[PDB]
Amino acid sequence: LIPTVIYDIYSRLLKDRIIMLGSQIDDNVANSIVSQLLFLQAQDSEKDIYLYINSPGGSVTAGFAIYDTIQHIKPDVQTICIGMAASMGSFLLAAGAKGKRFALPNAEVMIHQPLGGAQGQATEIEIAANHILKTREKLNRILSERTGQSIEKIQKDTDRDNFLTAEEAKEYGLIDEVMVP
Amino acid sequence: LIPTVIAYDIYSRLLKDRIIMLGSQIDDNVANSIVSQLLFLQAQDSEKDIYLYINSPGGSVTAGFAIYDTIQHIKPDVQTICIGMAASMGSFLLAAGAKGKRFALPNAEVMIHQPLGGAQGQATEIEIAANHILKTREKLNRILSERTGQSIEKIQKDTDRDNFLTAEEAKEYGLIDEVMVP
Amino acid sequence: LIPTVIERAYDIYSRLLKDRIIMLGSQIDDNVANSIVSQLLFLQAQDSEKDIYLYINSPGGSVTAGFAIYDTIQHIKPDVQTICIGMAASMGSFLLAAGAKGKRFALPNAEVMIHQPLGGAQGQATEIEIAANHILKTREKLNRILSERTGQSIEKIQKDTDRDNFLTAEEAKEYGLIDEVMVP
Amino acid sequence: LIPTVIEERAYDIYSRLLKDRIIMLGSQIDDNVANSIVSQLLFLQAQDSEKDIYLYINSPGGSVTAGFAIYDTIQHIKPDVQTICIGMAASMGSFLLAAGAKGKRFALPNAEVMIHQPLGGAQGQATEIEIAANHILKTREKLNRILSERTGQSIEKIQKDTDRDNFLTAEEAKEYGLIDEVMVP
Amino acid sequence: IPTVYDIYSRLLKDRIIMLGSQIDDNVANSIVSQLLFLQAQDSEKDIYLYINSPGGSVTAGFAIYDTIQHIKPDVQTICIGMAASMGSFLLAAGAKGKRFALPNAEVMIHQPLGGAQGQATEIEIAANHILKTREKLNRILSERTGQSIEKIQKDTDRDNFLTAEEAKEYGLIDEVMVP
Amino acid sequence: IPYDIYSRLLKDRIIMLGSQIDDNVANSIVSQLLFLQAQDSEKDIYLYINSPGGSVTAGFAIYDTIQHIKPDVQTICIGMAASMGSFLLAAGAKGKRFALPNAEVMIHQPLGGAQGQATEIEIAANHILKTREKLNRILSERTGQSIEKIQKDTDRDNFLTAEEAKEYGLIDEVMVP
Amino acid sequence: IPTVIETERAYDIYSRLLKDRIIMLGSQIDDNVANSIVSQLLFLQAQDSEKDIYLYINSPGGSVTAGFAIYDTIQHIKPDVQTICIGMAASMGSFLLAAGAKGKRFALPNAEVMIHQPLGGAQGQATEIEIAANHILKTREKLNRILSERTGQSIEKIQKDTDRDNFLTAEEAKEYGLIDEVMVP
Amino acid sequence: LIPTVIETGERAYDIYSRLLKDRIIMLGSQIDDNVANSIVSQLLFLQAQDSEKDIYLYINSPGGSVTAGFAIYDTIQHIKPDVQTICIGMAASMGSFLLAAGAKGKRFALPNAEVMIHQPLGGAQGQATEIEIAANHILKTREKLNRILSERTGQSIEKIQKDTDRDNFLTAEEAKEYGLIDEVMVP
Amino acid sequence: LIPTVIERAYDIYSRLLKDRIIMLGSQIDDNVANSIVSQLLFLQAQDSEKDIYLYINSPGGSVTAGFAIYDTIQHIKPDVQTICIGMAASMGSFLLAAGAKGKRFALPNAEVMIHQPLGGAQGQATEIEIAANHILKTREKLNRILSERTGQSIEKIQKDTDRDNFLTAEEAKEYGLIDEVMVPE
Ligand SMILES: CC[C@H](C)[C@H]1C(=O)N([C@H](C)c2cccc3ccccc23)C[C@@H]2N(C(=O)NCCCC(F)(F)F)CCC(=O)N12
Ligand SMILES: CC[C@H](C)[C@H]1C(=O)N([C@H](C)c2cccc3ccccc23)C[C@@H]2N(C(=O)NCCCC(F)(F)F)CCC(=O)N12
Ligand SMILES: CC[C@H](C)[C@H]1C(=O)N([C@H](C)c2cccc3ccccc23)C[C@@H]2N(C(=O)NCCCC(F)(F)F)CCC(=O)N12
Ligand SMILES: CC[C@H](C)[C@H]1C(=O)N([C@H](C)c2cccc3ccccc23)C[C@@H]2N(C(=O)NCCCC(F)(F)F)CCC(=O)N12
Ligand SMILES: CC[C@H](C)[C@H]1C(=O)N([C@H](C)c2cccc3ccccc23)C[C@@H]2N(C(=O)NCCCC(F)(F)F)CCC(=O)N12
Ligand SMILES: CC[C@H](C)[C@H]1C(=O)N([C@H](C)c2cccc3ccccc23)C[C@@H]2N(C(=O)NCCCC(F)(F)F)CCC(=O)N12
Ligand SMILES: [Mg+2]
Ligand SMILES: [Mg+2]
Ligand SMILES: [Mg+2]
Ligand SMILES: [Mg+2]
Ligand SMILES: [Mg+2]
Ligand SMILES: [Mg+2]
Ligand SMILES: [Mg+2]
Ligand SMILES: [Mg+2]
Ligand SMILES: [Mg+2]
Ligand SMILES: [Mg+2]
Repeated sequence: LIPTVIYDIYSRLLKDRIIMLGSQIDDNVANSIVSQLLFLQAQDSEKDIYLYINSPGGSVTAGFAIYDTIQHIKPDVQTICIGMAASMGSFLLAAGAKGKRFALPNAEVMIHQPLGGAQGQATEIEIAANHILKTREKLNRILSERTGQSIEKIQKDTDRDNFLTAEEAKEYGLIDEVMVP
Repeated sequence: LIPTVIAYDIYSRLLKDRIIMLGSQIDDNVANSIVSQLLFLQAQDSEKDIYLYINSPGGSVTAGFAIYDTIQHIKPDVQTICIGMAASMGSFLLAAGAKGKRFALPNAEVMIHQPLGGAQGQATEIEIAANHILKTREKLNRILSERTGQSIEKIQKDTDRDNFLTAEEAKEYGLIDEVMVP
Repeated sequence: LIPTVIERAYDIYSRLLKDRIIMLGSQIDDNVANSIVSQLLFLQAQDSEKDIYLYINSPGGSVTAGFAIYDTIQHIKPDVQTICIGMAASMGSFLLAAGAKGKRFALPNAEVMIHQPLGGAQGQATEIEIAANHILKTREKLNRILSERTGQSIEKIQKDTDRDNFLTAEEAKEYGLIDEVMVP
Repeated sequence: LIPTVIEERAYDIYSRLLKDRIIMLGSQIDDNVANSIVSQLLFLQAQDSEKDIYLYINSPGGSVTAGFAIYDTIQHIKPDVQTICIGMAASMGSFLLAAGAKGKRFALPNAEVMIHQPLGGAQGQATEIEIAANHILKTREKLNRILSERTGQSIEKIQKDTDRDNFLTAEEAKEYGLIDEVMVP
Repeated sequence: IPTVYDIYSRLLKDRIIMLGSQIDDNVANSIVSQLLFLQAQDSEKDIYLYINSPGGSVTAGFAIYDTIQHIKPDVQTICIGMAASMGSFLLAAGAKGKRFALPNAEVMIHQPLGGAQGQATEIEIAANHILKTREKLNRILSERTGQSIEKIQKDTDRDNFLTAEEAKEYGLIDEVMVP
Repeated sequence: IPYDIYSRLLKDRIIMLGSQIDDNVANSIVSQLLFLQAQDSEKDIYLYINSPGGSVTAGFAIYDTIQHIKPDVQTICIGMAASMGSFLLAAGAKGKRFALPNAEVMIHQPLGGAQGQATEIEIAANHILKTREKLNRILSERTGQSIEKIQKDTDRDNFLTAEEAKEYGLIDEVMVP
Repeated sequence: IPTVIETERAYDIYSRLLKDRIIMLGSQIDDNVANSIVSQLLFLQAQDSEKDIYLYINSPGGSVTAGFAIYDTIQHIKPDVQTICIGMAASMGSFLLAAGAKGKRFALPNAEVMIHQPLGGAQGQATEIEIAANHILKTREKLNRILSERTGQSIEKIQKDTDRDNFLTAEEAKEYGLIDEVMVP
Repeated sequence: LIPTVIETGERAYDIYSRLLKDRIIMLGSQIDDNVANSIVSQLLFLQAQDSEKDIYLYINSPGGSVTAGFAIYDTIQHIKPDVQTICIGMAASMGSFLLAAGAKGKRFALPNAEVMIHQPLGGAQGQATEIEIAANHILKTREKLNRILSERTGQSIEKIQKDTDRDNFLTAEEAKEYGLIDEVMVP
Repeated sequence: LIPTVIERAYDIYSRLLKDRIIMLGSQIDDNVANSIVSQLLFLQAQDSEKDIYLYINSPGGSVTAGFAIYDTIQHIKPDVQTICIGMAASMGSFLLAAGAKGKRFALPNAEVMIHQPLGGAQGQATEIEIAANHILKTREKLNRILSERTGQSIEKIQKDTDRDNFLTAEEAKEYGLIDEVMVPE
């Protein structure tokens, strides 16, 4: 079900510097998106890139592969939330170039604390706990820098699933504008 | 770039610019592909740098060594860049890049730990498997010592359990040379 | 399908236990060992001098469970006769050899098999090492005791248990695993 | 549905038969079944070392070593063990049928007797496969020798006749020497 | 299963055996044991074998059959519900003149079922065996019914369902018991 | 199960058919009927029926045993009698077939299956059609309804109230409190 | 599996290597893999009967008969087949490593070589088990004889050294005669 | 992982298609109806391209369906070109039957190739008369196989019957001595 | 693994279709019938007078799918030759017999099997009756057509298809299912 134009549709959008993050974030998705960002910078280091985000989130490290690549490259990466940006999806939405982070009016943004698991000996559980707590501090610190909210507020607001409308995401500082029709 | 995902594909397009993407678990298929890419790139140009991007949770030690030995065998320098995560054999390969040209992005995670395995059967079969995995660990630790400047004893202690490092800590450890700031 | 006998109602195994006969007729696991240990303890308390008879038809099983039985045999005062019927393999044959000296038997077509212990290990290199060291120590312990019980050297036992080694009743006697083959 | 009978002493039907020195081998032969039958034989000898025991056999066979537990116990005890094949005695079942006291091995007229070579398996290294092969071949020689002694047939004839599944009528089993008489009504 | 003795044990006290299931080795062993017990209790009084069974193992069925013929007491057979395959063979095996069915009971006769897998010569052995088994069954059925072996062969080629009255006409039973 | 309770009821000539009808259930109920007749050939027996039905031949084992024995067998539908269960409800002694007011009675044609060659399918079809004729004929005799009406009314699942079951002739009375 | 374009002729990476007479044995050896590698060898010799072929080996081994399909095709064709162990060559993988043209068998320094006896299975009648045992023993003799010829070690030493899993470093494989050189960086 | 090769007009072929261009057919799997249909089609194509040039049938196969095997067998005998057979790795059961079916003088094996012959395998379930029909059919199939093997090898039907009673493994050299092949190709 | 031939590029089956050869080499289901029907339609449109060749190696399958093929064969103008290679069973043998008169063949070792249709039915008595009537009518339809194609009576066809009936190529010719056995050049 992916149509061709005479390029598959996604390839055609990539030709106009549009990248589609339209799934769960895992290592494959991150590798693809990183590669696309790298390609687009090499084609033109000055023109904006557009990152569409409809994602329930996923791997934090995979998300950081994308995040760090966005910040590393020279072109501004605009982010546009369409449908849903949850968890690491909303983290990436907030990571777009300042002034160029958007959502459409009925798009949903969700923020929460990271999820994980650990099994085995007490000291193994301790290591996993310490690691996921450090990961949360890292996420919260960056979210604070990107939103203008304090680390303490971010901690409280991500304790449980916290659903935001597009307008609430703007007020929060996760995006800069809601794109009206 | 004919399709993003199935120089027709995005990875093939990057390979045209001497960029290899290690973006998965390391098994024999992945190693064979990466080895083949390294071999191809050396034949195209034996002097220009190659760039190995690493986002990997690790995997097979022997598959990892296929990649490792091919890197050291070819003439071109292979730069390594950790993005996202390099764990286990992934971090071993990160450390194996050309000296001075091993990088991580600031929020990338590096994890080191001892090798994992199994053994089943008779006592003497278990012994053989134990001796083999212990020798494999010594080989890994010795090479990691040479690549990082850390002692074998420190590497042994620090890999006893899962040990997570920030990019900056990986630099201090000697696993990479520089953190690439924006 | 375990039948009853009346003389007071007893299942057949309970009836044999009344005459100091214990039946080891399965794989050796912790349940079986606990039952057999309990039976040995009961019989010693009933009479600390009269012989006990341990029937063995077993493919072996857990080494530690086997040692629960082994140590209980050696600990109690009564002699425990061992009789191999059908098969005694692995820890089964170890228990056969552990019966009171002069009172270890097999019937003529019974099979005895000796081999090295089996096991497994999964996880980190150091975990595999610990498991390997443990199973090697367990083998040394087994071999040392088998040497003491058979009169064979530790070196011969090591060589003869490297692979599955099947013995006839008569060969088991020649080896020193039993004292006599019971002819009809 | 195993019924009870009351003599008030209550017995399941098999226990009631055991009181009259009748043992029922009515299933596949495994270690549990052998242990039970061995225990019954031992009990009956202790009750009476001179009166006959009756071993009913309706069995497709099973474990050879379990079968030998039963076989050796039969030969070891003092009482004669009569064997009666009812329904089917196959493989180790027919071996046990042939092992009853000479002159006291029977089948009912429509009972089926089947003889064949032992079955097994082996997995692993070449030398492990070799050990398993040598073992099962020795087991077959042991079975065939005893069958020769019990039937009066040569080892060579037994080898040939057990190469594949060989089904015998009760009358053919008698002619073969596996049993002594067919019990007519 | 209610108590009074469980109900089946209570019936066994009056020389009634209930074959109310598929015939396998367990069922045969139980029924054989019951027949043996009842003969020892009284070698002259009739036994009653109730049959509601879809059939099952031929060799298990023959364990029961041969035990019936071996013992001294007459074994009456009564088909209630269904007697199919080896069930109907056992119905026909009751003492002559004392084989019954209730009016709505169903009797079914058919050829034996089986399987064979492996080498050509193994398939041949299995085929020869099941054909011999069918000849043995048909011969005995002929003796018990008065029908020819050829008629039995033809009539058992496929599933053949009989009413109680048809079973009587066939010679599988002697009488239909009217209320 | 808390004599267990069912055994206690059997002592007062009450049999409980409280499940699907299969060969085990039929064998038990047949045995109970036989026992009760031998205890007393003249006193009524009471057959409680709460059953979704089941095997037709098993049902007929019960049916024929009821008609064969001397004592009257009263039937009482409590909860549900469907298919073969409603057939057995209708088989109780005339004048002594009951249901409680909220009990459900369901009648329908027999269900079955056939697989294999065309001639095997034909044999199975002929057999189940003959079985249906047998059931319908007996139901006609027990209810007073014609075979044609029974055929039409059992074509699909047909649920009846206790009162409708009485009007149909499947039972004689609805027991009011 | 990435593509490479020549300016547009498209090759996957393995096809591109095959253009330079490089065959990649990078998996378990089964019939599919053997058929592919045999076909590649046949193609390569037809293209050029004199230029060397390069067989990369990173394999845990697999089917013996599939391995022999590859082995016999290597020896049959005119071009020398160089072997290079990268990562691991175990079992039939190490047999194929040793089968490369004399003087042209290599490993990279951290590559692992493992040798052991063949593995198998057998189930069924005693005589079937015997046939399977005889077959796997003959297969082992065949493997060991060829390994002796290729390494210079005696058949007796090969038998002893393959009794259990025997892991060798690249340097030890050279000393053993399984390869001719370790390629140092 | 089936590789591509590009000829110099340029043409792209998978490796098997490239071999087919030189009249080489690869029987490299279990023999079922799909495999037989493909091989039959290849034989038919090659005969139409050239009715006189030899065809080469590579055999590495554990065997499989007898009727599928006979589809291949009969097509080999029907076409005009000689079909050479070469056993590489293993030819077992119907695989070894097809090996023996190659043109006389042009049946080969490489030295370490394994050849196995045995009686056909099957199954039957159901009524006694159904089992009988299946038994008769598989016995007739065995007679047919054995008769043809006798004609192809020069061995008697009686010897073939005895030698295929159980799994019988042959070296390439033993297969030649048996008459299943004509030559072992030595390096 | 369906190979390519270059004139554009054709898979092997497409190449044969260019020469008016259709390969029925599987179980007959709706997909297979649709493909074969489409091929027949294509070939008639290409040339309404030249023969078509239908190779048949099939265990049979769906009767209605088989009739899709059958009716399309009879509807089109070109003669459709049928050639049985390997096996034609059930609906496969029905289609073999449906080829143009005088142009139905089998190779000498090909197997032909005829039997009655198979099916199933579940549910209410009247549903079972409907399914039984339907499959019986389907059998009458098949037998009538087979009678017309073979020259055998409907009564003989009924008797001969009661159970699985295996025919040699020569027996199929004698029966009238085919016209000739193609013997080797
Ligand atoms: C055949 C037995 C011969 C009379 C003898 C013997 O060989 N064994 C051996 C040691 C034995 C032990 C355990 C299980 C056996 C099973 C079969 C044969 C001998 C067994 C035990 C046996 N003993 C008993 O049989 N005691 C009576 C037990 C009665 C009952 F419990 F009901 F079984 C101990 C004294 C003895 O002389 N023997
Ligand atoms: C019908 C039996 C004929 C009178 C005879 C006989 O043939 N057998 C054979 C050998 C036999 C043994 C075991 C199981 C049998 C089952 C069915 C038929 C004979 C069987 C044993 C049988 N015996 C008994 O039946 N003893 C009483 C047991 C009664 C109870 F235990 F309650 F079942 C021993 C004395 C004897 O004369 N016979
Ligand atoms: C009023 C005709 C009856 C019932 C008659 C009869 O027909 N049968 C037949 C043969 C029978 C046997 C087995 C199961 C039966 C089930 C239902 C009906 C008859 C059955 C058995 C029945 N018999 C008994 O009922 N004995 C009393 C003990 C019964 C119990 F309490 F259950 F133990 C034996 C002889 C007899 O006269 N009949
Ligand atoms: C690093 C390679 C060194 C320069 C050398 C070598 O060591 N090998 C070995 C034998 C080799 C073979 C097969 C796979 C290998 C993989 C990694 C390293 C060496 C390999 C073969 C290798 N050769 C090539 O690399 N040819 C060009 C292949 C181009 C393309 F196909 F695109 F990859 C042959 C001539 C040679 O000098 N070498
Ligand atoms: C140059 C000696 C060979 C190797 C010789 C040979 O032994 N075989 C045998 C019969 C053969 C057939 C099929 C597959 C084989 C695979 C491996 C070895 C021999 C094979 C056929 C082989 N032939 C070819 O190699 N033709 C060219 C192949 C081109 C391409 F398709 F590209 F692979 C036919 C002429 C011939 O002399 N031989
Ligand atoms: C045998 C066909 C007879 C000549 C005729 C016909 O009966 N049909 C019917 C309606 C038809 C339609 C769709 C599928 C059919 C499949 C089999 C037979 C008839 C079919 C349509 C069919 N038509 C075509 O066959 N057109 C050319 C075919 C194109 C291609 F297949 F690609 F080559 C349209 C006009 C016409 O004359 N007919
Ligand atoms: Mg940027
Ligand atoms: Mg380098
Ligand atoms: Mg003691
Ligand atoms: Mg005795
Ligand atoms: Mg009698
Ligand atoms: Mg009444
Ligand atoms: Mg060569
Ligand atoms: Mg070593
Ligand atoms: Mg030819
Ligand atoms: Mg036409």
